[PDB]
Amino acid sequence: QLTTESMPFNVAEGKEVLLLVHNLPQQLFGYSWYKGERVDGNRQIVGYAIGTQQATPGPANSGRETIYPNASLLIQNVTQNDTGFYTLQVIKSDLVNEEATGQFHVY
Amino acid sequence: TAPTLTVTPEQQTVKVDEDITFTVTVEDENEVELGLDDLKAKYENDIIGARVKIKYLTKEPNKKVMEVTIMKATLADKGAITFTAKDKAGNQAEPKTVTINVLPLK
Ligand SMILES: [Cl-]
Repeated sequence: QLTTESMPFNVAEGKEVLLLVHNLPQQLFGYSWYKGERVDGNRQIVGYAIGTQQATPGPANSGRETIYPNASLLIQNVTQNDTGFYTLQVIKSDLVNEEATGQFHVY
Repeated sequence: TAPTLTVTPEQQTVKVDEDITFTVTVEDENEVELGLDDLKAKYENDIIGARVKIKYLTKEPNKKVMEVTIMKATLADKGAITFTAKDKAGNQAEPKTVTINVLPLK
């Protein structure tokens, strides 16, 4: 159900890409974006907390990535190393988690 | 009747850079609500950042078993987390708390 869409899926080097989220769950606790196909705290790009309505960077934040309350992720001035897979984990109010992975290609 | 709330281990002592695990179990004759307010408050960003892992071993409407793992302990993880449990009829269970102590690596 939970899905992510890369807009655009093909990004020119130095442009912007917005990873949209669609089937967001009903009651939510927070979102977290991870570089790669796995949820790993050492690869956490950024985190959003529903309660604090605040965004906290992670070890894999280069300052260009920004998360939003709609769970969408914006990467500006994209580099070649930004290409690949990205994993989104949505933590619900039940503390049960939903995961969705997206990707985009930098040319 | 009243819901049954049990937490294991009730108290534990770990060292720095070690994982802390405890399990919360609640069951009753009707749908139970596990009180996560204190757990959420202590480790909000840690839950969101995958540093604290929440694993529901059982998620039945009237029986919930939840395993909490705090990875790579710091001295700030020394503390207490309280859990509550009530059924739909409002019959509350006696709250139980987890005590965690972290020791320096020396
Ligand atoms: Cl939608």
